[PDB]
Amino acid sequence: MCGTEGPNFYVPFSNKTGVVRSPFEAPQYYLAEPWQFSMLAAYMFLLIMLGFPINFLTLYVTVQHKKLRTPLNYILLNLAVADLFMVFGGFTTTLYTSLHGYFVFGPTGCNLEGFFATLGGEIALWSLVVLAIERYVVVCKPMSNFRFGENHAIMGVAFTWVMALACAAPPLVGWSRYIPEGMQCSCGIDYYTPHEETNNESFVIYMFVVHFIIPLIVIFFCYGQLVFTVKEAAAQQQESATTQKAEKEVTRMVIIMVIAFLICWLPYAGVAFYIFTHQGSCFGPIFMTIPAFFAKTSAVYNPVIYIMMNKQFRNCMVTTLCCGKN
Ligand SMILES: *[C@@H]1O[C@H](CO)[C@@H](O[C@@H]2O[C@H](CO)[C@@H](O[C@@H]3O[C@H](CO[C@H]4O[C@H](CO)[C@@H](O)[C@H](O)[C@@H]4O)[C@@H](O)[C@H](O[C@H]4O[C@H](CO)[C@@H](O)[C@H](O)[C@@H]4O)[C@@H]3O)[C@H](O)[C@H]2NC(C)=O)[C@H](O)[C@H]1NC(C)=O
Ligand SMILES: CC(C)[C@H](C(=O)N1CCC2(CC1)Oc1ccccc1O2)c1ccc(Cl)cc1
Ligand SMILES: CCCCCCCCO[C@@H]1O[C@H](CO)[C@@H](O)[C@H](O)[C@H]1O
Ligand SMILES: CCCCCCCCO[C@@H]1O[C@H](CO)[C@@H](O)[C@H](O)[C@H]1O
Ligand SMILES: CCCCCCCCO[C@@H]1O[C@H](CO)[C@@H](O)[C@H](O)[C@H]1O
Ligand SMILES: CCCCCCCCO[C@@H]1O[C@H](CO)[C@@H](O)[C@H](O)[C@H]1O
Ligand SMILES: *C(=O)CCCCCCCCCCCCCCC
Repeated sequence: MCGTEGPNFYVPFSNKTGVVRSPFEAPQYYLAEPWQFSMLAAYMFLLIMLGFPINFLTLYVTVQHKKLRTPLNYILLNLAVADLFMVFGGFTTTLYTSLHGYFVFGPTGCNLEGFFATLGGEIALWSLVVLAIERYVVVCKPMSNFRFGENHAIMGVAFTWVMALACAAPPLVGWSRYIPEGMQCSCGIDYYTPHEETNNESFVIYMFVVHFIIPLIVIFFCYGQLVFTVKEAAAQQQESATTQKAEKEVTRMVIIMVIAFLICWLPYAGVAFYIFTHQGSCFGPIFMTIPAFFAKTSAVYNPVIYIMMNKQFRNCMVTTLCCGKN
């Protein structure tokens, strides 16, 4: 008797006192004090105020600078759009619901907010996977007669949308489901109940294998091989101080990107490990949503790492912000 069940929700709070209410109807101030809902709102406001400008500016400077519109940069624009889906499908709705203390848009809005927020995060995840694959192909040259062009980059972008849809769409039609989660102000995949009517168990396995294990392996393999190839070529040209300088910065950047990916990935692994190692206590709204809570900031630091640290985008952003000068 850990929470309270109802049609389309699971409030992680016991109803022996009789105070639990539908998260679609009344504020959940027994899960958390009102000031903590306000802090959830303040957190959403921070993500909005940092997330929108950085990601919109990425799309904007690409319009003004011809040299950014190269096929290898298409996946980065896809990343920027995905973060905007998270900013407007998730953060802004959650800022609005948190100030009410519950999900005021009903079960239909729960599927909408759940779908688009899950879609945004999925497109971003697979954009990082596709970018790793593309860089591996260009550098390690595993295909002998291959040249990466416009059609290939479009293929990679469409691939992320397909992978994002095959995660975000099944809960709309009977495999798992979308319900309020955590403090019940935002909606997502039901990892919290074993709803047999929608076969939640098998969807969690499928999420774990395809959308969690595989992205980590691909990112690690591609960047591992890329670093190996680059170190290998630089070893054959140690008389070039710039070759060694480029090798050091490629390695340093791959380390930064892998560590950033692990900072978002490991919390899920730790919490899932705890849920399956102990598996004997009730998990409050906060605990099993802690990985999701901190993974939201990826809408801010991913464009910082993949775009603002790119030498091209940075100078074009400075030129755009400073009205064409400097
Ligand atoms: C967590 O647990 C709490 C406590 O159990 C639940 O809250 C209760 O929910 C029930 C509804 O399931 C509330 O029901 C009350 O009784 C009447 C319902 O209509 C009945 O009317 C008669 C009497 O039985 C019959 O025709 C028929 O059986 C109907 O089922 C209403 O009359 C009540 O309305 C209010 O006004 C009347 C006067 O009209 C007052 O006298 C009543 O006291 C009442 O306040 C009401 O609908 C019950 O009141 C709820 N209790 C509390 C404390 O809120 C939650 O549902 C549960 N949470 C979740 C998420 O499931
Ligand atoms: C993009 C999200 C839609 C998706 C996501 O939210 N989940 C999938 C992974 C998850 C938690 C739910 O599923 C799991 C199933 C079982 C065990 C652990 C699990 O972790 C995601 C989030 C962060 C990363 Cl890095 C990768 C994927
Ligand atoms: C951009 C920010 C918009 C915030 C809108 C917040 C509207 C809050 O609305 C309030 O919600 C309470 C439930 O907690 C109700 O009791 C109040 O009657 C209602 O006015
Ligand atoms: C390196 C990974 C970058 C993308 C991270 C995306 C994080 C998405 O996080 C997910 O968001 C959903 C909607 O809010 C929630 O329902 C899920 O519980 C949460 O894990
Ligand atoms: C998933 C891809 C991660 C690649 C991380 C590669 C980090 C390698 O980093 C390099 O390691 C060498 C020893 O192996 C050291 O001699 C170098 O100084 C160091 O730059
Ligand atoms: C670091 C301080 C605790 C952070 C974890 C707080 C967990 C509250 O749970 C939160 O509920 C919100 C409303 O549904 C969701 O939008 C968040 O994804 C979820 O983490
Ligand atoms: C190039 O940058 C020349 C233009 C001068 C811009 C300087 C002003 C930028 C200030 C950005 C920080 C805004 C802070 C708002 C905090 C709420």
